[PDB]
Amino acid sequence: GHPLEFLRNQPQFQQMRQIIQQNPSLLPALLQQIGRENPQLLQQISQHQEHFIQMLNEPVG
Amino acid sequence: GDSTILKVLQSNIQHVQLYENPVLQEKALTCIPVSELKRKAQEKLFRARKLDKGTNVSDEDFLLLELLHWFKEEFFRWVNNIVCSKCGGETRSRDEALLPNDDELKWGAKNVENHYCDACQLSNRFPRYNNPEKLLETRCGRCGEWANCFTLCCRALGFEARYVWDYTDHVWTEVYSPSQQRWLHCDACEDVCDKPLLYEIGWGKKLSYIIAFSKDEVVDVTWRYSCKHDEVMSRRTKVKEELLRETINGLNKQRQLSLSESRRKELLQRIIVELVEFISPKTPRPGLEHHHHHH
Ligand SMILES: [Cl-]
Ligand SMILES: [Zn+2]
Repeated sequence: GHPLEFLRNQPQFQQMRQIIQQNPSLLPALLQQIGRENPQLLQQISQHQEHFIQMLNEPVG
Repeated sequence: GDSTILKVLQSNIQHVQLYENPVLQEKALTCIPVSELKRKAQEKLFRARKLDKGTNVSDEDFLLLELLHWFKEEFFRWVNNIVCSKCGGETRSRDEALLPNDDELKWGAKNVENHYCDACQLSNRFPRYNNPEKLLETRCGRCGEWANCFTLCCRALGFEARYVWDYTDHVWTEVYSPSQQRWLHCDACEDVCDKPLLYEIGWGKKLSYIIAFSKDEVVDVTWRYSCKHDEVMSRRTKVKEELLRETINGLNKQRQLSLSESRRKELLQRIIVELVEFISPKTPRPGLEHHHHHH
């Protein structure tokens, strides 16, 4: 990926991926919370929105 | 489930249900000076609110800080070795434990320590009571007893509260702040609130799994208590992450079947906040923060 690839296999991000997949409507709220808690992560997401969205939407067991 | 970790999820899920007995809750309040705790909390909010520099609010948050303080200074005592029952003198641990007569079984003691007096040639018994009701009588122990009894008390006062189990043999509590819309770390044994890096950065603990348990939720809260996520991952060798998460997911889904739609919806909106925290590891400050001892 780009800089955000290291999120992919983190157990807490696997959890996040699962939740966003089951609850698409939480996407705006997720991005807004990221902006508050981790603005640098948001800045990275804004530069590579597709990659982030791709990662969120990859199924995990 | 034959890993010890998965066995303790089940035990702790059960145990936490104990705080929901409304008579046990009553009796807990039989012990707490709840009005004075609340009268002192109103006063700090009064003066915090004079200088609007103090934003949002904090109110039941102020109350929480009064609870932590009292528990530590008025309610509960630490045990290293108990005094001798015959001569009042010092005792010393026997490496070989005692056997829970019967009344010690009734109150959840599986372990009983032999605190021996050499002068009297006398064994003094220190039971490790697991029934929080017993602890409201004895008012003492080590951090097992402190966290167990403190979590009962929080629930008795109407705080949402988790019993928090650390795989490295410590336990504590978390309490929800509606004002700040987030969960707060609380360690009664240590008189600390909202300092989640205390264990890794203050005590230099090498953490692996920290699991929180409430009436509503089982949550892997490990990531709140670490800024060294790769290092913690290197010690998570006890179970597959897949299996741990499916087990917790299963347990949540199962246990949340008997909550409302609106409540489940709220829990989902809140979980976004935690999970964003869990991918937002913080920066240690050993040169600034009194409780920070490690880079
Ligand atoms: Cl901290
Ligand atoms: Zn003695």
